[PDB]
Amino acid sequence: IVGGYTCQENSVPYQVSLNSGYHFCGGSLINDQWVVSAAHCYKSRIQVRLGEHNINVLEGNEQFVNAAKIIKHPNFDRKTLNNDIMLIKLSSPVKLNARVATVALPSSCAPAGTQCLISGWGNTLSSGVNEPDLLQCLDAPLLPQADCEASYPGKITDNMVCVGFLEGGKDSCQGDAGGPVVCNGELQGIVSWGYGCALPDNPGVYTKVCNYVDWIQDTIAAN
Amino acid sequence: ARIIRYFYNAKAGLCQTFVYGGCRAKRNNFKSAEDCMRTCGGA
Amino acid sequence: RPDFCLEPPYTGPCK
Ligand SMILES: [Ca+2]
Repeated sequence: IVGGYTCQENSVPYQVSLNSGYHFCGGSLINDQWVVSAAHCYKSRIQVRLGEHNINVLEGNEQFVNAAKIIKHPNFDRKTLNNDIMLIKLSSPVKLNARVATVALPSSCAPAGTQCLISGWGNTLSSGVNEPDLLQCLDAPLLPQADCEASYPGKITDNMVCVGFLEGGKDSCQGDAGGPVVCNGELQGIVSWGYGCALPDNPGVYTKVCNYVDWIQDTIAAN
Repeated sequence: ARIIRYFYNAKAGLCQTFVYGGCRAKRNNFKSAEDCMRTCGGA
Repeated sequence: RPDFCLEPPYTGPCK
């Protein structure tokens, strides 16, 4: 997250860190046994870390659970990034508490202008690299699809939504992928892609979760 | 994503690590220093 | 050596 702020410790209880030796992507806990992330975050072996604030310090609120099942959306395109969503079934149900909680799926698609909260441990710099120890937060609005299209000519599908600022300055960045975009208590987006970070005319592009509620629910029930 | 990969640094004359996002990789991107030097080491 | 070896490392669009 570039241009954000350090989240209040454990104030984003649904935020998880996907780890395979090091933190490499974010994710969101949707039920005590399932996490939703980005398909481009796929790895054959993934450890889910919940209740994290400082990913480099054992604070005492963490829960480490391995991914038993990793299911990418069947229509995920690794080039266009269309359908960039993935589900992870945990090897064991996590213990829910004030610091490890679930986030609700969308009741319907949120319109442009809706204010949301983006979070993650991704790079905090537009130029150069700085990997934060502490979870970063960013309040940003869902942008009109026309503006998203104008910023990314011919690259935006209805399964994508731009969130951020056309003037740049604040945005998600490498390492935030798979993380949450929560608006009014509902997971409306998943950190996916973009050109650079916090650059003018190139706000981040996110997977539009409201288009996948049926797939998510069907997949969980079948696995 | 934050994926650690290797690239050949021509100025340094050796392969170093960098952060690859996980998609649309160019060719100066390897999973190991050995594969990187084998391909780009010259000679 | 191959031309691509002389290009700067490319992070790409995935964030
Ligand atoms: Ca920790």
